[PDB]
Amino acid sequence: EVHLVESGGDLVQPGSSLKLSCAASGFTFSNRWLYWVKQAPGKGLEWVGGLKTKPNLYATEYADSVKGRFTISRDDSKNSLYLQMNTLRVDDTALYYCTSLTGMRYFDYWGQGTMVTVSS
Amino acid sequence: LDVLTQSPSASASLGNSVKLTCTLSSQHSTYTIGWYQAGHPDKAPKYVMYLNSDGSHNKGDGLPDRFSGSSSGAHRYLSISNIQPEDEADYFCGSSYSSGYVFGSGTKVELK
Amino acid sequence: GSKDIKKNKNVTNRSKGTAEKLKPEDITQIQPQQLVLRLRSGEPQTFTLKFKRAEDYPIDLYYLMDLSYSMKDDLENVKSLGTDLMNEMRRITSDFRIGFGSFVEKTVMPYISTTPAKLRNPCTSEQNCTSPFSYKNVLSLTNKGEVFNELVGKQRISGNLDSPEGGFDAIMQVAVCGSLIGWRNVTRLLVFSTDAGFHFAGDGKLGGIVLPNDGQCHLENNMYTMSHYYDYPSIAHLVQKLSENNIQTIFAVTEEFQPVYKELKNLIPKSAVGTLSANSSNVIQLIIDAYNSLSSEVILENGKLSEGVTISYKSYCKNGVNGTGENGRKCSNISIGDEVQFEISITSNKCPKKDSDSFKIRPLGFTEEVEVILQYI
Amino acid sequence: FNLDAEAPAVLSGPPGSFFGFSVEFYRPGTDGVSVLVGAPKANTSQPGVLQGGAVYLCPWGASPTQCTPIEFDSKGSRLLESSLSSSEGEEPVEYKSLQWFGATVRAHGSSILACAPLYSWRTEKEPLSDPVGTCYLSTDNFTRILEYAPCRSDFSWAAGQGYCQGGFSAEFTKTGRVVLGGPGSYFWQGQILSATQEQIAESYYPEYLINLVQGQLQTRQASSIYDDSYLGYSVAVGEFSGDDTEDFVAGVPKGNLTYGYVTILNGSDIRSLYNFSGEQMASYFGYAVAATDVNGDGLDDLLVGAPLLMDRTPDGRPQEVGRVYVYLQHPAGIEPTPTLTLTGHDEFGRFGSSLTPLGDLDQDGYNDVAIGAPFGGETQQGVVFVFPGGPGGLGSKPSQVLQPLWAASHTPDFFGSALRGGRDLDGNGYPDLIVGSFGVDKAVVYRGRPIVSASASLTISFCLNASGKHVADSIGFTVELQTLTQTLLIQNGAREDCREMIALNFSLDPQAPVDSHGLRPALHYQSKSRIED
Ligand SMILES: *[C@@H]1O[C@H](CO)[C@@H](O[C@@H]2O[C@H](CO)[C@@H](O[C@@H]3O[C@H](CO[C@H]4O[C@H](CO[C@H]5O[C@H](CO)[C@@H](O)[C@H](O)[C@@H]5O)[C@@H](O)[C@H](O[C@H]5O[C@H](CO)[C@@H](O)[C@H](O)[C@@H]5O)[C@@H]4O)[C@@H](O)[C@H](O[C@H]4O[C@H](CO)[C@@H](O)[C@H](O)[C@@H]4O)[C@@H]3O)[C@H](O)[C@H]2NC(C)=O)[C@H](O)[C@H]1NC(C)=O
Ligand SMILES: *[C@@H]1O[C@H](CO)[C@@H](O[C@@H]2O[C@H](CO)[C@@H](O[C@@H]3O[C@H](CO)[C@@H](O)[C@H](O[C@H]4O[C@H](CO)[C@@H](O)[C@H](O)[C@@H]4O)[C@@H]3O)[C@H](O)[C@H]2NC(C)=O)[C@H](O)[C@H]1NC(C)=O
Ligand SMILES: *[C@@H]1O[C@H](CO)[C@@H](O[C@@H]2O[C@H](CO)[C@@H](O[C@@H]3O[C@H](CO)[C@@H](O)[C@H](O)[C@@H]3O)[C@H](O)[C@H]2NC(C)=O)[C@H](O)[C@H]1NC(C)=O
Ligand SMILES: *[C@@H]1O[C@H](CO)[C@@H](O[C@@H]2O[C@H](CO)[C@@H](O[C@@H]3O[C@H](CO)[C@@H](O)[C@H](O)[C@@H]3O)[C@H](O)[C@H]2NC(C)=O)[C@H](O)[C@H]1NC(C)=O
Ligand SMILES: *[C@@H]1O[C@H](CO)[C@@H](O[C@@H]2O[C@H](CO)[C@@H](O[C@@H]3O[C@H](CO)[C@@H](O)[C@H](O)[C@@H]3O)[C@H](O)[C@H]2NC(C)=O)[C@H](O)[C@H]1NC(C)=O
Ligand SMILES: *[C@@H]1O[C@H](CO)[C@@H](O[C@@H]2O[C@H](CO)[C@@H](O[C@@H]3O[C@H](CO)[C@@H](O)[C@H](O)[C@@H]3O)[C@H](O)[C@H]2NC(C)=O)[C@H](O)[C@H]1NC(C)=O
Ligand SMILES: *[C@@H]1O[C@H](CO)[C@@H](O[C@@H]2O[C@H](CO)[C@@H](O)[C@H](O)[C@H]2NC(C)=O)[C@H](O)[C@H]1NC(C)=O
Ligand SMILES: *[C@@H]1O[C@H](CO)[C@@H](O[C@@H]2O[C@H](CO)[C@@H](O)[C@H](O)[C@H]2NC(C)=O)[C@H](O)[C@H]1NC(C)=O
Ligand SMILES: *[C@@H]1O[C@H](CO)[C@@H](O[C@@H]2O[C@H](CO)[C@@H](O)[C@H](O)[C@H]2NC(C)=O)[C@H](O)[C@H]1NC(C)=O
Ligand SMILES: *[C@@H]1O[C@H](CO)[C@@H](O[C@@H]2O[C@H](CO)[C@@H](O)[C@H](O)[C@H]2NC(C)=O)[C@H](O)[C@H]1NC(C)=O
Ligand SMILES: *[C@@H]1O[C@H](CO)[C@@H](O)[C@H](O)[C@H]1NC(C)=O
Ligand SMILES: [Ca+2]
Ligand SMILES: [Ca+2]
Ligand SMILES: [Ca+2]
Ligand SMILES: [Ca+2]
Ligand SMILES: [Ca+2]
Ligand SMILES: [Ca+2]
Ligand SMILES: [Ca+2]
Repeated sequence: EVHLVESGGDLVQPGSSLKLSCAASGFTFSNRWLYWVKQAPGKGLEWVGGLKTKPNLYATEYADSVKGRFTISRDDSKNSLYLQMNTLRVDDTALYYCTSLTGMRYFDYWGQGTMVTVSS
Repeated sequence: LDVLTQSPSASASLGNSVKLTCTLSSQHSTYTIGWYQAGHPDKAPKYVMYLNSDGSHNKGDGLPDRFSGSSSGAHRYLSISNIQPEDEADYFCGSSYSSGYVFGSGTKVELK
Repeated sequence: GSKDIKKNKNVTNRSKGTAEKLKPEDITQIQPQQLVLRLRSGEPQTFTLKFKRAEDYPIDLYYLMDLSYSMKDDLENVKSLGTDLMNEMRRITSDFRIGFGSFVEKTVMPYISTTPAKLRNPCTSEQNCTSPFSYKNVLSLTNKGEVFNELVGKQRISGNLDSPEGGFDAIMQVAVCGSLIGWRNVTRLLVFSTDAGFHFAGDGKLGGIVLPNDGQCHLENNMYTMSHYYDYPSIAHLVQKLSENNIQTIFAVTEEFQPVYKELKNLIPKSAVGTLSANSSNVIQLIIDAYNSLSSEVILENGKLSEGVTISYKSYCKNGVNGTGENGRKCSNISIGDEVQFEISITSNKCPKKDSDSFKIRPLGFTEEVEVILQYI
Repeated sequence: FNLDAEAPAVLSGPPGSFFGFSVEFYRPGTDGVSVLVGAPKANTSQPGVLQGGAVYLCPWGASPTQCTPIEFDSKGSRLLESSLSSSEGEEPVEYKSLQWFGATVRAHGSSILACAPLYSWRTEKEPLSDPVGTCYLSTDNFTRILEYAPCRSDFSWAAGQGYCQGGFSAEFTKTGRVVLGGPGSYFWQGQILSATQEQIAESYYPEYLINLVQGQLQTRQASSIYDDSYLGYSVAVGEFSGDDTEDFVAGVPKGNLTYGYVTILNGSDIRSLYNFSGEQMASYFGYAVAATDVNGDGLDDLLVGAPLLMDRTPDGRPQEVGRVYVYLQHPAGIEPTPTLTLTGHDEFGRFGSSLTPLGDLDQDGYNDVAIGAPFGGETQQGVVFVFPGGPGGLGSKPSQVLQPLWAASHTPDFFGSALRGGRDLDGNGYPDLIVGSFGVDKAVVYRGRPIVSASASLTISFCLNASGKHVADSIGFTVELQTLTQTLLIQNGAREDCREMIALNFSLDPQAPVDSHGLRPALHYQSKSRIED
């Protein structure tokens, strides 16, 4: 129960663009803020960005490593979250995890992230 | 912005205790943090606990009660009481702030 | 100035035997019952009264008990006071009567857990507590000691949320309910038995209760109704109502709470404190030691003086010990059949619009008085 | 003296609502200026909520002084997600019925904080009835309204924060930081609990009832020997540390073996700086607290109320006659013992249930103070006493006594149970005062009159010279020589005015014209109204 499932991980050249998708199930997706967290292939976690719900005007947040390059979007009718990635660097190689904040600002649920392999 | 400082490694004999530390920025010494356990082979992180400035904590739904937390000014601690083989992991500190989230560099816990 | 002693009926002789035991109205302990004083400008006028502790003045005892769960083993030991205390008091007086009532707390949202489960049983599910109540008058004062054992032996313990308990609006009802409690014109003893601190006025504000206690009887079917409507009394309102209704309080309280009740004793006049055993197993000797402390001291009250009038006291006691000022109201070590003297000085600073007024000087804990009538020259 | 007591403006709310339980000034300034009044027991247009409480906006300058309720909240009680998902049927998570909303009202600039200290909830895990607090914070003139419920947490029963009653007391600091008291945390130890309006706004996550205000200050839990203390029964703010950031005064009326104490907590941290302790056991020391500079030394002086205090009469009878304790701040610190004490004269009157600064009411150079006695006066309706500022601290005897103009009734009025002063409603340049009187469902507004300073002399001729702060250009005087009697207009900017032809005696003319605001001037103290040769 309470699953998150990432899709769209692939091997791509630098300077390209890629679309990552996440599907939620077993909880009311329109009542949680959802978030992206990367982990490069031998390194600690890094927060990528996130996206609030309708009462918070669907406001969206991004790390300075990611601002202007990536964009996050939501479809509460599809229980689904998206990351659009543009002008990819070799630094963008990671597992990308999809996750949810609680009111006490901890990540309660995590998916099992898609590998992105930005390489020539 | 918020900086979270962790030591790269900690260790104890099977059945002894371990204490991890995460230190907040001095501007942010009263902030509440989450603890994650995440070292299990290529698996996603797991929420362990959240921990307040005053030392108050709340554990995740499945956590073995060996885990407990405490605070001292800017420092935050995770204590594991009697290390099992299943406690061998990376542990990540993490803090929400006005415009995002930040994670500590992680601590590996090792049996010896 | 001049004075005239009008009544002057003598204090009792030491009683000769059982052949004609006196009524509590026939026993006399204070010497001049009425006198008239002619006051003249700034001239001080002095008179003297004698006091003599009577041999066998009757007792009424009301036992007021905290029935929160920690008093469960206390209640199991308290079942037998209605014969054991009747026996140990039979050397103390010919006439003794006993009564019982019980308290917990105000039945409103901060002081009680208000879920449907905790309204039915205030305790953990293995503890069979009855639902909470503010006060019960279980047994109005009686000489039938086995009726105390019967009714007290069939009470059931209750429970509560916050540590200090709602005992002060149970003390107020015991003082002001008079003929419902059954009090005579005798020595009125109230035993207040508990293992916690007291709620007092201003604690009602957390429950949205803002009307002060009016200090009037609100019993229906022996239950205190309206505990949800009036705040707890202040100590200053209990000081008034206990003193006005002749009630002498024994705080029979556990070893932990001695330092609060030892100061409540300093505020509430003619009251005493004992160290209660965890299971109230020492109750009979606690009450008797406290009664000997309450009974062997006199304090002189007076009614309100009119404008520009002044009063002062000197006291002469056993073994040559004396006192003056506000300590001149007191006297101590008064043994059974023993005698005491006071000298009292009235003074004026004015000539009031009326030629006279009068006021009573009286021992706290008794209905006996001297009336002083003032004539202004 | 200076407050217009013969015809104050009276506001009235619904019968049996407790209108006037808490009062305040809103937008004090040249425009938009209004009175806010709380009504804890009022009915409300919320689905299924009984006596939820209300707050009323009462705009100033409208001659009938009408009042309209503000919808901070407009929803019913929320429902348990499991229950609305279940064949067993729906149940509430919340108990908004009888919550006492509007029992505390505060404002700072365009922001308003209104609190419901008898709110309670079922914790979403297990059946509980926990009286946590709630407040609603309005920002930018009702542009946004935010629920702030800082004790509503995963620490949910009487042993944690479950009985906290946050917003039982509240303040705003000079920068606009929200400060709350909750007397019930950790088995009634109590708590102080503070956040900025920017943190309260950044925290907003309305789908979560347990939520984090990241960076919030709060006082820790202590050992069980501190239980039943009631910290935060009352709060006030002033600068006491010697830094730029105001420090929280808080009342602990049951602390210290029931003697009671008051604590000053520092701003920036929340650590304790000074402690003062009550004179007598179960005198309610810390029922009220206030901080203002009453001697004009530049430093905030502390005031504390103990409404239940006893003394005994010169006769020897005891009486309940409350006491107010004053502690001047020196540049070296605050003394641990009172520099002055004021005591009431009516038995059960409860002098010191209410304290407010008045600002400088009479523009004398020194801040005055109003003190309430909710059961004082010859028929126990209640009283308010104005005590003057001066170089030694407050005067020991009041410069004015305010009392109800309406007759007594079947239940108490509680007049003077709530006070707010030291802002200016009509804009005449003198402070004004609001008095609450919730037992009759009323609030009363008293206005500072303009003050004239005057002088005259005999010169056998006689001369007159008068002037005053914010007074009109021509001042109406009337004069008697002892006979000859005259009425004169003396210009406020003049050096002197004089007449050719014993004693000379003068007054402001009683029938002179009423000023632009609707008031008449008061003649100042001293000022020698009679001269004799
Ligand atoms: C104005 O008046 C008030 C009183 O009215 C006065 O305040 C009291 O002041 C005293 C003295 O400062 C306080 O008592 C001290 O409290 C200290 C804190 O106690 C709590 O925290 C302790 C430390 O653990 C927490 O904090 C550390 C931070 O470093 C953190 O790592 C931990 O994870 C944790 O978060 C803790 O040990 C302590 O434990 C007690 O309470 C818990 C319940 O919370 C209980 O389970 C324990 O059994 C125990 O009773 C508590 O949790 C404390 O550190 C300090 O310790 C001293 O005394 C002990 C002996 O008693 C010594 O062994 C030790 O070496 C220290 O000397 C001490 O107990 C008291 O709490 C205040 N009361 C309040 C706030 O209500 C103000 O100071 C006055 N202001 C003035 C005078 O200006
Ligand atoms: C800050 O917020 C407060 C609260 O909303 C606000 O006070 C209110 O302002 C409105 C708008 O001026 C007032 O509404 C008026 O109500 C009276 C009757 O009580 C009407 O007669 C007024 O009619 C005028 O405005 C109408 C607008 O539809 C016109 O159609 C009409 O022809 C008139 O021009 C008007 O509706 C309301 O009474 C006050 N409430 C109180 C109690 O003050 C305040 O104005 C805001 N301040 C800002 C925005 O800075
Ligand atoms: C109420 O409290 C009192 C005092 O705490 C209890 O008194 C105690 O009674 C017990 C009996 O259960 C006594 O124990 C016995 O002592 C003898 C002699 O030492 C020993 O041979 C027995 O094996 C037994 O242990 C005990 O001495 C006595 N005193 C205390 C303080 O323990 C009393 O039992 C409690 N209950 C009631 C209903 O009174
Ligand atoms: C305290 O007050 C009492 C009462 O006023 C004082 O008693 C007085 O004691 C003196 C000395 O004994 C008495 O004078 C003599 O008394 C004996 C009998 O005690 C008598 O035989 C002598 O002829 C002579 O009267 C005095 O009368 C007595 N007064 C009274 C009214 O009892 C006592 O001295 C005072 N002590 C203190 C504390 O100063
Ligand atoms: C909020 O609304 C409630 C409910 O309408 C009001 O309570 C109601 O108060 C009235 C008038 O006193 C009650 O009616 C009276 O009943 C008594 C007998 O109980 C009778 O003697 C009178 O003839 C009379 O009609 C009524 O029962 C009561 N209803 C409820 C549901 O409590 C309340 O006054 C309102 N409060 C505010 C602040 O407006
Ligand atoms: C009320 O709380 C404030 C904030 O904690 C107190 O001011 C604080 O005072 C300490 C000690 O002076 C300051 O520590 C500083 O450390 C830096 C180096 O990191 C040093 O250069 C400074 O000279 C000082 O030692 C702390 O920064 C300062 N915090 C603030 C916000 O100013 C204040 O002392 C407390 N109230 C009082 C006066 O007791
Ligand atoms: C708690 O005590 C009460 C009172 O004894 C119990 O209720 C009584 O139960 C007995 C035996 O079933 C009946 O004969 C009485 O008529 C009942 N009286 C009442 C109070 O209704 C109750 O059953 C007990 N509960 C527990 C937890 O044992
Ligand atoms: C106890 O004493 C009081 C006071 O003397 C008695 O109350 C008075 O009783 C008489 C006769 O009924 C009345 O005329 C007075 O008006 C009463 N005064 C008071 C104080 O109310 C009371 O009757 C006596 N009771 C007993 C048991 O003797
Ligand atoms: C709590 O209150 C008691 C009583 O006022 C305080 O004890 C007093 O201490 C002061 C200063 O030493 C003395 O002047 C008083 O005479 C003492 N009174 C009593 C009754 O002993 C006690 O210090 C207070 N504790 C706190 C909170 O400071
Ligand atoms: C100047 O003095 C006279 C004498 O006091 C005042 O006239 C009386 O004032 C008193 C008090 O206001 C009134 O009760 C009398 O009715 C007045 N009439 C007299 C003469 O007895 C007069 O008001 C004073 N006026 C000025 C200008 O100061
Ligand atoms: C009473 O008098 C006796 C001597 O007869 C003395 O031992 C005892 O202490 C006195 N009691 C007091 C002080 O009341
Ligand atoms: Ca108890
Ligand atoms: Ca017991
Ligand atoms: Ca209780
Ligand atoms: Ca400061
Ligand atoms: Ca000052
Ligand atoms: Ca002034
Ligand atoms: Ca004004």
